[PDB]
Amino acid sequence: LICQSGDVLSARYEIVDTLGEGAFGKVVECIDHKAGGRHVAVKIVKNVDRYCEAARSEIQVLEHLNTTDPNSTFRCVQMLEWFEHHGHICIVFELLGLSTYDFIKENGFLPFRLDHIRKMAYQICKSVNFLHSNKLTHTDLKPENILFVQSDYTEAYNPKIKRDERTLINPDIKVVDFGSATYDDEHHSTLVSTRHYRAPEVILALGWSQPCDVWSIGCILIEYYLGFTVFPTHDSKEHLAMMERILGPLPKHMIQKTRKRKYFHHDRLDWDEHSSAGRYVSRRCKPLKEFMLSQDVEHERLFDLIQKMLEYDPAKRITLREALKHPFFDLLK
Ligand SMILES: CCOC(=O)c1c(/C(C#N)=C\N)c2ccc(Cl)c(Cl)c2n1C
Repeated sequence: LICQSGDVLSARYEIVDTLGEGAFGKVVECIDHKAGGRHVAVKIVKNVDRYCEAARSEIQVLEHLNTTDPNSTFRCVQMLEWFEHHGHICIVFELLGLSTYDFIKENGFLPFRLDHIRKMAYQICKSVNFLHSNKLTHTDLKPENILFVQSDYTEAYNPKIKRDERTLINPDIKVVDFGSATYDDEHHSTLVSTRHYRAPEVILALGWSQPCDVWSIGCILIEYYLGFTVFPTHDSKEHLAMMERILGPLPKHMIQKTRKRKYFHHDRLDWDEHSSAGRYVSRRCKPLKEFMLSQDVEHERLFDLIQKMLEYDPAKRITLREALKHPFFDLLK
């Protein structure tokens, strides 16, 4: 019964629900018996070396970020305390609401309204830019790691789509999961990110830094806009073929540098468009701007920003400092 509902951590936190599970362990909702029964979130990490290590690294990162930004102006999740419980590192957080992934899924994969996307995108870019300004890269940006502060919603019949639709009262977010976050002068893992959000420099093992987060954010924005991924794959070569269909050919210099020679023939993707997998990619993917659902100026500007975030060469890719000035964001000011 340890670390299951009914267990009590640090003599005050009673587990009442499991909020989510990941490779690291789980996050639970607790009643805090020493603070009037108010609820908190507790991240409970497996007693397995690599997860313990990552959790210690997360704690260090959160102590740095939370000391620099004690009011979470830059929207990183607030750690309240941490402790060990039967060999498990436990990190207590402010209780947040649903992830952006869970909200989309619960809404039947309807995409977010553009005005919500603009607010969420700005907040994500502000947050991650704060990390970048502090010599950190998140490395694991995805919708499941962007959480709403309050996920309360209103429901209205939408006569366009002829279904009921949920709309957030407040779309404010925070960025979570710092267990993979890497300082500039620390060891960089070979493979980072969750596949659908993984930058091409990572796939090609060329080395990565802050730009890989910017590629991930571009992928997130597409997902918010469409309600689905443009990279429906679990294979690296296929992922690269999907990129070529959507974004155009990979740059020759990146291809020349890579040691991932299995993906290439001459200095071109080794991909048969007439194969079954080729037909799949041809059917599911198409040039980026063909995905737009409107040609109005606000949609055009969102897609201009996404295209700059999905620049292949990390040295040329837009920085979040530059992104925060993009005209997509003016209606917020
Ligand atoms: C992969 C499972 O992650 C979550 O379940 C999750 C996560 C994590 C982590 N770590 C990542 N999505 C949470 C981080 C902080 C807070 Cl306050 C909450 Cl409520 C979190 N939850 C619910």
